[PDB]
Amino acid sequence: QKVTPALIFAITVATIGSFQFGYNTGVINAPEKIIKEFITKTLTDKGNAPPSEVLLTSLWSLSVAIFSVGGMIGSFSVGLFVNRFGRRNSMLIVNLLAVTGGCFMGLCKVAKSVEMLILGRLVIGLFCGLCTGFVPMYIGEISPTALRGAFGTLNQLGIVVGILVAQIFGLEFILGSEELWPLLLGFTILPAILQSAALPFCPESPRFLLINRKEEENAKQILQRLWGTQDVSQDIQEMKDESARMSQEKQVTVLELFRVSSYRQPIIISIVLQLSQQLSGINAVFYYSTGIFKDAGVQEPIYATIGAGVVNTIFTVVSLFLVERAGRRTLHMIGLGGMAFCSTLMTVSLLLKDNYNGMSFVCIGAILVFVAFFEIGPGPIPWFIVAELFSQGPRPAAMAVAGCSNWTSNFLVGLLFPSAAHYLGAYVFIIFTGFLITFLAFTFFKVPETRGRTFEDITRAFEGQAHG
Ligand SMILES: COC(=O)CCNCc1ccccc1-n1ncc2c(N3CCN(c4cc(F)ccc4OC)CC3)ncnc21
Ligand SMILES: CCCCCCCC/C=C/CCCCCCCC(=O)OC[C@H](O)CO
Ligand SMILES: CCCCCCCC/C=C/CCCCCCCC(=O)OC[C@H](O)CO
Repeated sequence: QKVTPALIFAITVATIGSFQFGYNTGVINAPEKIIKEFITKTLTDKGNAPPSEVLLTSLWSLSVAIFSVGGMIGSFSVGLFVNRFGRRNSMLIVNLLAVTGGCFMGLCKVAKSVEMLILGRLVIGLFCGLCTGFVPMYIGEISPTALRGAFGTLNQLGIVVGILVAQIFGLEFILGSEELWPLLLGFTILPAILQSAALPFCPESPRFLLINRKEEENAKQILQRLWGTQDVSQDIQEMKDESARMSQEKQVTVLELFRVSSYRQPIIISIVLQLSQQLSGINAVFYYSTGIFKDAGVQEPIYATIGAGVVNTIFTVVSLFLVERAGRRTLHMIGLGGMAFCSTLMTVSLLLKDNYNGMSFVCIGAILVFVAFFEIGPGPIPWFIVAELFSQGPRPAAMAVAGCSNWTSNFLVGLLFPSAAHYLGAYVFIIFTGFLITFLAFTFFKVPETRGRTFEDITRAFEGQAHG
C-alpha cells in the first residue's frame, strides 16, 4: 500500500484495453436486427432478390464468431511482442489494429460492404486477443506485490464496464438505430486514440527494465515514483534475484513449457482456470435469458441484459475488495460453488416452467445470482493469475498459451452449445453443474494460494514439488 496518482494513471491507461475487449464483446448483441436489415438492403439495392433468413443467420454468425478467431490468433501471438518491444510499447504498437478494425466496421455501411464488417470484426478480434495478454502482464509486473490481485481485478472491471457501456450504447435511442449503428461499432476507435496519447507517459515495467534489459537504476527511479517512496531496496533486490535466475535459465518457448516438469503444474493450473471461466455456463445463462425475459413481462430485452450488466459490475468490485484478504483459492471456489447451485436451480425452474406460473421470475433470479458468483472469482481471477504462477522468463509464453486456451474454449463452447441445448433442453445446465463441481475440486486440491507471495517464492515452491 503505496498508491500515488502515477500508479493509478499507469494501470488505468492500461485498462483502456480491458474496456476495449469488453466493449467489442458486448456491442454486437443489440444491433443484430438492424445489421441484418443492412445486409438485406446491401443485396437488395443491387436489384437482386432479398437474402433468405438462412443466409442472413449465416453471415451474422460469421460476423460474431470471426471476432473469437481473431482473438485466438492474437492472444497466442502475445509472445512475439512483449520481450521485443516491452510491455508498455506492445500496447502502444497494436492500437493500429483497433483503429483499423474500427474503421472497417464504421465505414462498412457507407461502403455498402458486408465484407468490411466481417473483416473489421476479425481485426478488432486480433487486437482484443493481444490485449487480454498484454494488460494483465503489464499490471502484474508493475503492481506492488501486496496489491497485485486487487489491481489485476481492474482488468476484469474494465471488461465488465466495457460490456455495460456497449449494451447501453446499443439502445435504439442512443446509437442502436438504422442511421447510427456504424457509430456504435466504430466507437472502439476513440478509446484507442486516447490510449495512444496517454501511453507514452506510462512507464515501462521496472521488472522488465531491470530483469530483461539489465537497467537497474532506471527501474529504481521509476519504482520510487510509482510507489511514492525513496526506499525500494527490498523490491529492487527481489528483482535482482529474479534477474539472476532468468540469465541462468534457458528462456522458454511454448513447446518447452510442456517439457519442463517445474512448468507443467503451473501451466496446467493456468489452462484449467481459463476453462473454469468459459465452461462455467456463463455463455449459456444469457442464451436462455432473452427468451425468459419476455415471459416475466420484461418485453424490453436489452433492458433485461443491462440490469445483469450492473450486477456484473457490482460483484467485480466486491471481488476487488476481497482478493487480497480472502485469497484467490477461496474466491474462485466460492464462485464456482454458487454457480453450481444456480445452474441446478436453472434446470429445475425450467423443467417446471409450465407446470407452475412463477418459474420465469425464478430463472431470472437464478441468472442474476449466477452472474454475481461468476464475478466473485472465476470472472476476474483467471486473467491475472497465470501472470502470478510464473516468473519473468516463462511468463510471456505462459500467457500466450493460457490466453489462447481461454479464447479457444470460448469459441468452441459457442460452436457446440446450441446443439447440446437442442438435445438436452433444460438438463443442459446439469452438465455445467458437473463442470463447476469438477473445477471446484481441481481448485481445492491443485491450486496453491498466490496472494501476497513474491514470484520467486511461488516458483521455488513449484520447483520443490517437482523434486519428488
Ligand atoms: C456474445 O456476446 C457476449 O458474449 C456478451 C454476453 N453478455 C455479457 C454479460 C452481460 C451481463 C453479465 C455477464 C456477462 N458476461 N457474459 C460473459 C462474460 C465474461 N466472460 C466470458 C466470455 N468472454 C469472452 C466473450 C467473447 F465474446 C469473446 C472472447 C471471450 O473471452 C476470450 C470473456 C469473459 N466476462 C464478464 N461478463 C460476462
Ligand atoms: C450517445 C453518447 C455519444 C457521445 C459520447 C461521447 C464520448 C466521447 C469519447 C469518450 C471516450 C471513451 C473512453 C472510455 C473510458 C474507459 C473507462 C476506463 O478506462 O476504465 C476505468 C477503470 O479502470 C475500469 O476498471
Ligand atoms: C438448507 C441448508 C443451508 C445451506 C444452503 C446452501 C445453498 C447453496 C449455497 C451456495 C453458496 C456457495 C458456497 C461456496 C461453497 C464452496 C466452498 C468454498 O468456497 O471453500 C473455500 C475453502 O474452504 C477455502 O480454503
